Amino acid sequence: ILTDENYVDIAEKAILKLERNTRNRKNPDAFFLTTSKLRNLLSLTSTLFDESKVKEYDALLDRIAYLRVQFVYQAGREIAVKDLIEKAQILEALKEIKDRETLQRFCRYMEALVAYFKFYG
Amino acid sequence: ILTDENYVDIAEKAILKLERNTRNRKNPDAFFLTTSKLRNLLSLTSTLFDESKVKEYDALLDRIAYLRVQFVYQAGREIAVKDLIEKAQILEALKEIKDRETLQRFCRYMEALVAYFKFYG
Amino acid sequence: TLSAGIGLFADKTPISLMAHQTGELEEAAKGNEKDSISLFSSDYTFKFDRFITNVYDDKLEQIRYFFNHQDERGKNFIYKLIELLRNHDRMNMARLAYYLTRLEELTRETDRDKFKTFKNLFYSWYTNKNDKDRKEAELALLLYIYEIRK
Amino acid sequence: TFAKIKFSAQIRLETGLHIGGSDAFAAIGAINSPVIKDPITNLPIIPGSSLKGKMRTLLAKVYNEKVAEKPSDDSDILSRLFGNSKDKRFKMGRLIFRDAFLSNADELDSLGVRSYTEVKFENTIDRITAEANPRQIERAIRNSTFDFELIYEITDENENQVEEDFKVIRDGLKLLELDYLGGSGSRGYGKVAFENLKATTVFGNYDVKTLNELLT
Amino acid sequence: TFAKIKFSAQIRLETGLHIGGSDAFAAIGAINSPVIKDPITNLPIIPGSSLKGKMRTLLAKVYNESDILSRLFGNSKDKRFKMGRLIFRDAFLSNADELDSLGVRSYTEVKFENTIDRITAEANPRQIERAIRNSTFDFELIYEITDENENQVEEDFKVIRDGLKLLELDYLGGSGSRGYGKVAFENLKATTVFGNYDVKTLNELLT
Amino acid sequence: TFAKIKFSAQIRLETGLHIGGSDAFAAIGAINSPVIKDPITNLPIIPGSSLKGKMRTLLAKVYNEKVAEKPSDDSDILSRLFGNSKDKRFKMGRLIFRDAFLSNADELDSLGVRSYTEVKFENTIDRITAEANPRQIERAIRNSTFDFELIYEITDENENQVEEDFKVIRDGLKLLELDYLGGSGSRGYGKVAFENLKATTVFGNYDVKTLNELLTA
Amino acid sequence: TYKLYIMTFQNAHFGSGTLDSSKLTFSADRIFSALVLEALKMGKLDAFLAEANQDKFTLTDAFPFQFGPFLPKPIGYPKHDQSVDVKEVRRQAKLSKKLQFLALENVDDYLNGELFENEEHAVIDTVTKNQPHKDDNLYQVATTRFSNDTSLYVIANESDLLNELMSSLQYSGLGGKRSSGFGRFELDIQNIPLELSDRLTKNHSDKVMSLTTALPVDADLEEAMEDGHYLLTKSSGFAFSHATNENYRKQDLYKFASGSTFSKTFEGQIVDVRPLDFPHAVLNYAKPLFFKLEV
Repeated sequence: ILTDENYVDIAEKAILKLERNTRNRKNPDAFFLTTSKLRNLLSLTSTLFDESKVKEYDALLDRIAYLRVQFVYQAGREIAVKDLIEKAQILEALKEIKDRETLQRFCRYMEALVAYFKFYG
Repeated sequence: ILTDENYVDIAEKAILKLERNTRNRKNPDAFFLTTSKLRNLLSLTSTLFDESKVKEYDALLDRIAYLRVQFVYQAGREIAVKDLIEKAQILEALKEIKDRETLQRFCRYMEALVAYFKFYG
Repeated sequence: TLSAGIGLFADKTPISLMAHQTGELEEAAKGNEKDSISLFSSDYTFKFDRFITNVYDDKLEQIRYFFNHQDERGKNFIYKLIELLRNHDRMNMARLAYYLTRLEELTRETDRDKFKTFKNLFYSWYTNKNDKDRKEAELALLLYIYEIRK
Repeated sequence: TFAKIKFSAQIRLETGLHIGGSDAFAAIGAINSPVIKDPITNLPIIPGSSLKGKMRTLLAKVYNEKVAEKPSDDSDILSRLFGNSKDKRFKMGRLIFRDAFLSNADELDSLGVRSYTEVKFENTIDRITAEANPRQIERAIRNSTFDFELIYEITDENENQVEEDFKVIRDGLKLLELDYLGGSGSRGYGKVAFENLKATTVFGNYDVKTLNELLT
Repeated sequence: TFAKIKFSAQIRLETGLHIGGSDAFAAIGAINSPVIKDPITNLPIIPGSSLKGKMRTLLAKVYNESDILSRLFGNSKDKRFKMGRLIFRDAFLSNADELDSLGVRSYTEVKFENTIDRITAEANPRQIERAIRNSTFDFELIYEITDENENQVEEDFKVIRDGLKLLELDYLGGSGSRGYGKVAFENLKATTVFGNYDVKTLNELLT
Repeated sequence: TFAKIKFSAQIRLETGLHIGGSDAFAAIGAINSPVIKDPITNLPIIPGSSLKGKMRTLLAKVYNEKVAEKPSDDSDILSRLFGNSKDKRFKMGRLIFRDAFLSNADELDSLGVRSYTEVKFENTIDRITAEANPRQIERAIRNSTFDFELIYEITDENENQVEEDFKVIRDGLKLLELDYLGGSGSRGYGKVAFENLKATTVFGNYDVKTLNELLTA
Repeated sequence: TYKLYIMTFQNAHFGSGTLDSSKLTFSADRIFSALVLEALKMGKLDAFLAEANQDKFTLTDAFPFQFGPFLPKPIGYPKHDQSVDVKEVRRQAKLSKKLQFLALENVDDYLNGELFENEEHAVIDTVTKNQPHKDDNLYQVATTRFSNDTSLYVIANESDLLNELMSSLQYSGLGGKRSSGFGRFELDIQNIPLELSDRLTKNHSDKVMSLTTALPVDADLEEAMEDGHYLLTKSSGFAFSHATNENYRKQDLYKFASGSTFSKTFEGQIVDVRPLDFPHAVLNYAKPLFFKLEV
């Protein structure tokens, strides 16, 4: 769960709580998770963060159902994204949308994950 | 039957309700159903999920009739796919298309089956 | 201690419009607690004990030390910082942390330490969460764009 | 006498519009250049100000002898149609460009259109080092129609200039169909098309059907 | 007889407004032209003088060469017609609740806008703040019936009717040749409070 | 004087092109690199931004005596045609590359074509372990054609620069025949034949009969 | 003396000499000059002016009504009853120097001595109007913009001819740029609280406070200067008239001010401040309705 006053500090903690490549000491403490696998997840939510402005919530609930498809599917492919949806409680937060203002809160929550990931290494 | 707010949670339950290889304890609780037999089913629907965007529904109703052919035919060959179309109510949902927005809802329903199958083992 | 209020006004504006709003800033700076300067507007009401030693001589010196020893980060980089400094929700802390770290690698690799000793020193007074180190950074960037206006 | 007439034309699009709006610090994966919109309905708007600025600077290349350095240095034909802040006479004169407000909202939605704004993805390649720098700019879709109207007032201060101002206006709408009307238009966008022009007097008494042949 | 009939209407903004006023501080990023507002509620207002001068210059082009504008708007000279019989009030933005039910962020949109030089081809960006489309403001207009009057009362009614059609054909704001106007008067009714004057036949002159 | 002329030319495809589109909600087991499309007809579009982006970068090797490293370091023959942002008199710049739309939607329906966008599976093969990595990219089809509009301004500065600029425009269009309009290009995906190069006037007065001799040379 | 006439403005311009200024309240002289300019155009002024010269009727200037009628600050009545911490008690005499209005719930504590940090009524704006395309066309108009519950309440004689006039001032408006959107109110006649009508005297010889601007009769002005503590405020301006075609000037009546504390309360006038060689009179109402302090 994530409120408006904490969802960035939640996402700041989740990147720190995510593991790093403790071996392979060539620019070490780098993540197993990569930037391009992370931007494939935000490419789902960023096209809903701007159709939340335009459209109703009553038309977006077909793709909001589809975000549980592909956040599961991207987690099944690579084990690094598998850890992201566990640490950042994404599959818990995605089942809790129910209106426009949480859809925009979750889609800003994914942007906070990308921001601190780019920040911390 | 499947609405927009449940068809992923239906497909999440259907993979869990599907049986596993209870014997042969070499990475156990694996499915009798395999990935490659499952991706042969989605290869039918994925080429309609992107011609639903382009074309009318009035031209796709020849291949939507053909999905009842081959979901039956793939079920007749291997008994593992036979259980998939029973647990995941696919033959019930395939007879209920009637427009573009359910065709895309069913074709996203098949992707939810592939997603959780890759997720759960 | 004294108190002041400074107001920018355009050319050719009347002095009665000019002398009145400056009086509005003086009586606003009397009500900070008592000892304050009120730059340009009632919401830049800083203490003098952190306007000279922080804004006018410390932060404005370091901003001017950066933006003259480079040709890359122009006014557009400065202007997008002002929006980030002015709104300041919890989400703009992340968006600022992403915005500086993009440009840390976008620059040419000779002066990458100059930007990194700037951005980690700019992000330092963005997340202080006492408001006394942040509104100064906004007023320091107003006094820099006003000095480089063509 | 005093009269105001009205040019109810219908701005179609081809190679859809991008009239930029809030170019502020947007979200991270979001649109890097959003179009200007309505707060009520969030639909695209061609504002009347982007029509008026494009229509001057195209008619400034045609109806000016001396090359103007500033909009206060037009001819007597533009400064009275498009207003001038340095003439004693030509302040507040002859044209009111109203905004455009997306007439075929139902016609587009009967077709396969999901959103009234397309977002084309787009980049640029550095010439040495061949690095890409992508952008997502928003864009009104191709087959929109926008309600376009003018107000041409006749303030009894010309008494003969009425019939030759529309020769400039119809020429000005011929140039926007050849130029681009707003935004990043030398890379494709814009390309408006004015349809179904009809001059009809709303106040006053001026014969428009003798003039409606100039609009054809 | 003595009466004070008023013209209650609901105004409506088919485009934005921009009625400026005091210009405090530009502040770089901050609005380059803040619209006039109600300094208690911080809602956009339409001041009555901005209505009163706007509908008299429009009627100056219609009824000019005076005498029928003087009695309806006053005159500093001409001892007959000081305080000329129309007493306006400022608009109050009635639907501050109906807009929020339609779904809206703030009542005043910010329009970005620029200015391109003819030779340098370099821009010059404004931020013209507007008050958003289809807001409604409370519009009321006290016309005064007096002992001197009721000879020309009917003929003032054919002016204030025409003095509201022209606002529906002009802009009522600032920067009107660039949009920012197109105002419309709906439910324009002529009630009578504090008087005895039959307002029936006037109400069909309005519709 | 002022005149605007128009290059009504016609792109013909050969081994038709990919021009990317993100389409995040595309599918899972289908197209993960869609072609950009007209959102009302869903037809393949050649936008003008990728037509103009080639003709500065293809003509940077011909009409730059000094290597660029940026736009607005070009050599004033590209700048007056395309435009700069750090020059003064060449910012708006003598070329409005209008987008090109799929013209022969009926000729393709006359032949045996189901969909206007063929989908190709492409399989990055790892050169150790031989293990695959398929992708399904989407491209326009082989004998598609496009209405290619291009508008040229002639202000009160083109004294005799009209002919000098048209030596350049028929140096960038006959060089896109040797290059690939974006996409992948080094794997097919680009070759085009600009049919029916035909100038005409749309505004002003300018004699174009001396122009239709080097366009069709 | 009788019922107080609560009036809710929400936009008003009140004078103070210039156009760039707008005082909060308006005083007795303005509202009375509004009634005579109202009763003239009803053709009803001679019933009012025959009433306007009687001991029966009173009239009082405006005071803020914030869920209770308020009062002026007595002029110097609080006494100097503490040579401790001069650094801040002089600052206390800065905020308690522009206060000028006290609530009736605690006006007795003010005479007894209490700080009473001032509340806010109608933050004064100053909007810069214009006239388009003229020479010298930028005037500036101040504006009292009232704080969502504050009304003004003249306190007068409950007279049916007075209520017929002041139900039409709802639609002509008080104050400044009326016929431009200022001063239009809605009257609401209420009743007086019992401890306020207890002390609305007019002829009680004690330490008595005024509640309106009053120029005394010359037999009383000698002795009222002795123990009084007053302000003077310069009532002047141009005389509004339908019978000149020329804007003349009133003859500059220097009055007292509401809040002037006094002893042996005097009787006032209706001061004909007409200019020289002028057809009608300019009344300029000045007679006191007092307020006892300790009784």
